[PDB]
Amino acid sequence: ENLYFQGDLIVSMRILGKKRTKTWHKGTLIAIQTVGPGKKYKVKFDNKGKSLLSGNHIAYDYHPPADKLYVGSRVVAKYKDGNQVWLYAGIVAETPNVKNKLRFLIFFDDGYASYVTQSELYPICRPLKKTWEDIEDISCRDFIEEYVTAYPNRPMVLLKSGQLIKTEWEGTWWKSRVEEVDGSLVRILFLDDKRCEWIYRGSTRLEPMFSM
Ligand SMILES: CS(=O)(=O)Nc1ccc(Cl)cc1
Repeated sequence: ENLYFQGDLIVSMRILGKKRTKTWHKGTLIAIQTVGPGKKYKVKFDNKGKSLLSGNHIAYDYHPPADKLYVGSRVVAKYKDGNQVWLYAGIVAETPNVKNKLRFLIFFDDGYASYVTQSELYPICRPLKKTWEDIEDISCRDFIEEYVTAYPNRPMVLLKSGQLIKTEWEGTWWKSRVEEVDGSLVRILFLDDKRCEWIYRGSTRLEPMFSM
């Protein structure tokens, strides 16, 4: 059937939708279709064509109220890629508190992690019951499921600037150094490559967590 209303969604609303590039972009909701128990959402993008999307691949174009966000909530967030910025999907790992300076910790679908503000987040419209189950990468999916279900039990390694450790990249262990700690994240310098990455302090990419 063709619908005009579904839950709190209305045809003609402005929305964010997931493109095939896996980045999210502004558009208009132009149709809502049912087939038995299933629902699809037709979006016309501003600088593009059209897609027919599942409800977990559209997001509201406003910032979620804080009382609506939990550990495990499915969100789109500001993602830094060199000097460019995109909107990319993730899971809320921490809500604002004193130890994190009142920020949200995000675990992105590709395995990166970052702290963001409320003004950098958007809520996915129709998340799955197990919110992690639409994460395509299997290693990322299983790690996030374990994290969200074990929370608040969160093993982490205690690290200090200048400490030498081994860190994983592309299947092998690399000599590295702790440059800085910011709440639950550590900035690691890969010593051969002379470039850095922010990594979650409970990540199994840190050799002391791999061991456990
Ligand atoms: C969720 S996170 O710690 O930022 N990244 C991550 C992703 C995948 C694995 Cl197997 C381990 C860690």
